[PDB]
Order: sequence, then C-alpha cells, then structure tokens
Amino acid sequence: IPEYVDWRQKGAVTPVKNQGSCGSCWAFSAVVTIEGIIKIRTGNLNQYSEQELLDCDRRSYGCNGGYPWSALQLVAQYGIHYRNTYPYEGVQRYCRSREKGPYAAKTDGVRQVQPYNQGALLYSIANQPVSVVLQAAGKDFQLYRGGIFVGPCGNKVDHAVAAVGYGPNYILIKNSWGTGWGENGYIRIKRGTGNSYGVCGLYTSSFYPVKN
Repeated sequence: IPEYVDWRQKGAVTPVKNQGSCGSCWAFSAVVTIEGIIKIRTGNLNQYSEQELLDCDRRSYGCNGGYPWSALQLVAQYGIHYRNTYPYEGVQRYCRSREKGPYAAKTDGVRQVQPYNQGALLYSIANQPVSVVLQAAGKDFQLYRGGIFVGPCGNKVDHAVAAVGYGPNYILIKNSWGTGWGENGYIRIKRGTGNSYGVCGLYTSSFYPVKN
C-alpha cells in the first residue's frame, strides 16, 4: 500500500472535463470510476459518455441531481458507450443507448466502501479509483485555485467528484469543473486530522463497479 498513489502517471485517468451549467456531478464521477477499472485489467484506457448516463438514468435527476451509485449499477446492468458515440452536450434527453447500438463497456458489479473510514477509502483507491462526495456548495472550495484544502467547509454533502490518488497527507480529487479550477481541474484535500466525516464530508458515501 504505497506511500504514494497517483493513477494519472499510471495511465488510468484521461484529460479533465466540465459538466457546465448541468448539475450532473454524478455521471461524470462514475465514468471515471468504471473507466479506471476498465483500464486496470484490460490495459485499455477509455473515455465513456456521461451524457448517456444522464439521458438514460431516470432514477437520477439528470441536469440537476443524481446518484453516482445509480450510474455504475446502470452500466453493470446494461453498459455504457464511448464519449465519442455519445459525447457530452450538457442537457438531459432521450436515452440513445439502444438507438446508439451495441454497448462498448459493461462492468460486472458495484460495491460501496464503508462510509467514514479513511483507511478504507485509500485501500480501494489503491486497488482502483472511486466516486466520492462532499461539500462543494462551499464558497472556499469554489475559489480553490491550488492548494491543500482544510476549510473552512461543512458536513452538508452535495457534490460528487473522484479520488485519483493520495499521499501521507493529501488526498487527490478530480473535479467535474473546467481545468480553470483548483490545480488544473485537480484539488488536494488533507487527510489524517481526526475528522471522521472527513473535511467537506468526503467520507460520507463512496463507490465502485467490479470487473473480472
């Protein structure tokens, strides 16, 4: 369980993206999750469509609300297309999955990490990236243009992102905003403080598919 875990230089995460004026956090976080695992075994890095997840997942409320843990489940159940055969537009619409044709990616299950346990988060993040939530409605996290976020912030979780590494002290997160935020679309939050919930409630509820 290395002292350092970066999947970027591991060839697991692709360039950064933006959800835009679309409250669709959840589908983006997922595509990165599934994505990671998909490349971890096969040795093939891919960019899947979040747009599809939006238009297809009726359980989620597309362009403004969702469950990073429906998306995944969805995929495993059905599947998910490339981000070319289903590029992101930013507006929820009619499911094209079927109309689009044969799927391209399809997992083999979804599991959740025991909330409120850093030790647990890491491990999984060590075996493969994960979808995690937190407080973004933040007025500080909103302004982050590079650094180690300690706060201030709260325990009112409401935005989903992704963890793509950690250090002895900083946890790495991929944001669904442009590369005109944090440190090039990236933000480092601090771990090991005692805060069980985890600063910004980053330890509330996390997840991930399964792959054979």
